[PDB]
Amino acid sequence: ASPFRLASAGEISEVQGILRTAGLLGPEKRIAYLGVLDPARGAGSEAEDRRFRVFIHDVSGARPQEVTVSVTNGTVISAVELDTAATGELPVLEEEFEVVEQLLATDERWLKALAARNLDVSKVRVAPLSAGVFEYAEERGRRILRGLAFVQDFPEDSAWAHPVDGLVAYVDVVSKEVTRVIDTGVFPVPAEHGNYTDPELTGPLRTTQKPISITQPEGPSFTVTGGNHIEWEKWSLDVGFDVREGVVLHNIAFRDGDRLRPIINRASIAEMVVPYGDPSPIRSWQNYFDTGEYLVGQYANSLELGCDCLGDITYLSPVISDAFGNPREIRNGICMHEEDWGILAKHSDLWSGINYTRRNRRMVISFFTTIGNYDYGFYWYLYLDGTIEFEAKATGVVFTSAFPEGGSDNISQLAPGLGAPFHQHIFSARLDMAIDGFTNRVEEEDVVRQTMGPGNERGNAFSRKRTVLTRESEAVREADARTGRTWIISNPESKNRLNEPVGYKLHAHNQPTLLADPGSSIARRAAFATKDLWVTRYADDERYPTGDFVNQHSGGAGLPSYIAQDRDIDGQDIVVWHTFGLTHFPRVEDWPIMPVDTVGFKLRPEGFFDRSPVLDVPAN
Ligand SMILES: [Cu+2]
Repeated sequence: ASPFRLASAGEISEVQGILRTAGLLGPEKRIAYLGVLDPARGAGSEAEDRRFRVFIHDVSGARPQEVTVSVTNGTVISAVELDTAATGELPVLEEEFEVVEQLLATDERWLKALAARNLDVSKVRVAPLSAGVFEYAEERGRRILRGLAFVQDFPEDSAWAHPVDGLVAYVDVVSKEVTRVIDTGVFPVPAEHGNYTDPELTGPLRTTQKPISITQPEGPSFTVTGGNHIEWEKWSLDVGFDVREGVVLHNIAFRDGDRLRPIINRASIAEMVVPYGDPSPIRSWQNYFDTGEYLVGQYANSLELGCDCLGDITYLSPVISDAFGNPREIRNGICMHEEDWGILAKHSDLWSGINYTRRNRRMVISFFTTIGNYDYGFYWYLYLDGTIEFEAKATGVVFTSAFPEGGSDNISQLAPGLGAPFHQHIFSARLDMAIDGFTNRVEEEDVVRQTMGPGNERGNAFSRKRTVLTRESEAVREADARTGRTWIISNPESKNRLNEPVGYKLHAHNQPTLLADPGSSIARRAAFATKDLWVTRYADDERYPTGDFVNQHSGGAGLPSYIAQDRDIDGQDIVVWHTFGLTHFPRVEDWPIMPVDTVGFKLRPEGFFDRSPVLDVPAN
């Protein structure tokens, strides 16, 4: 009954029939993106209208379309042709991935390059990578992938241990032709294997680990109704799933006594960029927008009980569309469970004789995606005390290269002759705020040091200041860890019992933002990654910080273009965009498979409640 329910297999079949009956989904058509649209802004929005947005690719070379359909009417609402040279190519299709290796295997330049290295072509895997926008005019308007080669000594061999440096090819995957093959010289192919299930590398497994059993003999404390609506320890929200963004959180709210108080209207990771910092021509074009170009949702893993998710697990199995409009189920794609989180609050009072201890808990919503060599886990946490946290967990196999004789300033060595180029993993969280409702404002809070003098005679005082961001043109902010900079999102029209505006404080990790030169191609396509915090006035069509079509787009779209409208944000329907990321200088311990590293952010209440909201937690 809820308009935020997950898309069903039946709705996706219906979309397929509608597009077919309308003549839009012929044999040469492919769905490159399909997802449900959010309900438009309407406090009394009654008539449900499940609409879906579709990107339709044409394998014949015809122009692609963006289409919106109403499954709640059986009709097509809109259909537009796209000029991809102007506004960007569609996201990469899964079936295009393998074409790169097969096209290259019959190309004379490629085989000549392999023969000079004594490589057997049937043993050479090609990683199909997004192309970006650089100095090649012939690529404009065409759908291009680039390919780097790795040797697989046998079918179960880890190819990442054997990169073929000095070689790269570009491929047009619509016309199926190899545009270029570049060979800058031969490097030895690193010989050691990186097979982390081979007993000769692992040695005998440990026998010292005894089991940890986590059970809930009365089942979990949260309830799921309507497929995806969660209630847990005064929290209320809907778990959505989009093939591009992955897990999305809707209608995050908290039951403060009698009333349900909104906090966040929609929360998602709206983009993710991985820029590489190796200046070699073989790799200096390498940047993937895993969300915008590949769609992290469609590579979600099925999560195995006891290995990926431990405890009393409730699963969601979201449904997406394949390239032809048939429903595909991701079995066990989302884990939800609650977990113990240590002491919540504690005090032993000498004067009163009362000893008081309460334990904390968090609700966990997670999924895991695999893109080529990388694996990323996405974790949302909700705590008893009203804190919201996001955590990214990065693992997988590092992207490799040769390690040059004589060292490198932009690559680290993992093994004899084997290198790993420096790179970043940078995320953009889109937080459509609704602190006690939709009239919100953002203030920047800095610590203020005070000078010893009159009024401060002992030189101990210190303070803080808050600056209201009133217009979009002044709402592009950077971190300042040294002055304890945070940002407060408040509602100036909703006051707590002390007559203060209610609010939430955003705590950033203050990791470095995009390191590339501001004149570079990647600084233009990933402009959002150059600043820690952006605030925009809400609009229906401003969904992604890089725009709708990231693949091979020239740059500037998204946030810098939104901000230029200079709209009023002082007490309005606003959206916060937080950039945060990992700067990865790979280490020996990352090889042959890398332990998890983490980055994230959190929001804590700042005078939102009238007192601690966990006074009613029992002792247990
Ligand atoms: Cu990394």
